[PDB]
Amino acid sequence: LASTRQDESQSVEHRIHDTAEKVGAMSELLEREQEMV
Amino acid sequence: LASTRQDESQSVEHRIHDTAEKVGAMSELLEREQEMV
Repeated sequence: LASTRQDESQSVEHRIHDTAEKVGAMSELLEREQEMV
Repeated sequence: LASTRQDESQSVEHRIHDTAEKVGAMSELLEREQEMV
């Protein structure tokens, strides 16, 4: 199971889905922090 | 060899894999720097 989960983790369709959530978190944090400072 | 490596560097499946690591580094650095300031 570990080998299959890492092999599907090395795919394209998973990695776009990861970067979307990461960019969303960065955008919200950037806006909230810029508001504070 | 140099021509083939730059031609595969101009692809889609490589470039998504590059942007994922770059966004991850930016997110971790943003969180650590926001913690410090």
